[PDB]
Parts: sequence; C-alpha cells; structure tokens
Amino acid sequence: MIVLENHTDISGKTSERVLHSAWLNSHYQTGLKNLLDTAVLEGTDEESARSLASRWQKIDEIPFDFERRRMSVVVAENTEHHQLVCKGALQEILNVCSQVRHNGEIVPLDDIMLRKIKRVTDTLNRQGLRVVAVATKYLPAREGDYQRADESDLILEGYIAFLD
Repeated sequence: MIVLENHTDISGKTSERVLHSAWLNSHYQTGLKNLLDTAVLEGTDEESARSLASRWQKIDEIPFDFERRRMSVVVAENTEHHQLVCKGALQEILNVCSQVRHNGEIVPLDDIMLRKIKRVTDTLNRQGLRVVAVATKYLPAREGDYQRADESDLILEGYIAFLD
C-alpha cells in the first residue's frame, strides 16, 4: 500500500498548506487517476477534506499529459480570484516555477533556494520516498479556458512524499 508519509515546505518541515493544496489537486483532477493521489486523499483528515471541498469550487483543469508530466486544477472560493494548483515530479515542476514560499514570504527561486530544494529532495529520494512537488499561482478570474502555457511563474510550495 502506498502511503502519504510527508507533506512539507521546501525545507522539509511539515506544512498543512502543502497538504491542502495537494488534496485539492488530487480531489478535482480527472486526467490521470493514480495511486499517489489516492494516498493523498486517504492521508488527509475528513474534517479538512470536508472544509476544503466545500470552500474551493472547481473552475477548470489543465489535464495530465505524458510529455510535460504535470497536472493542474484551478479552484475558487469566490468568483473574483482563482488558485491554480499544479503537481508532478520535481524537475518538471521546477521547470515552471519562478518563485518559492519561504518562511511566509513569496521569493524568487534563486540559486540558494535551489540548493536547499536539491538537498531536501535528494535526501527524501535516498530514503526510498517518492517525491511529488506542489506549486501554485494566485490569479484574477478569467472567462476563457486554462491552457498548458498557464503553468508558468508558479510558486513552489513544497513536496508530498510517499512510502510503499
């Protein structure tokens, strides 16, 4: 059984924000149902899941494909603003992130941040954990569809890690 073991900020410290973001993607994505998303849904408390599902309505998705290997959902708690939530393997997510959330601030994903991310995720991998990175973008509402090109200038939130 694949089990959600970790949900962390980029430094590897436990984060509810990261779990909740991952949950929303796992709950609302329809492009590629999978055992990792099932583990996220199983590893989230029912109270949190109920609150998230109720508050955040599904707006759109940017379904998984096998070339870019990311998937996004867009959700909204009110009409005026959209939250895009993207997840995938680390490198594919890093490719479309320009920012990172670090100690309650959104800052550039610069060389010092990348070194921290490399260290934490290399450590997770060496321990036998499967790592999925989670990134977001907060947007004004749009009338049109979301597209693959919208996965850009994302904010890396952290990672979810799984153990078999």
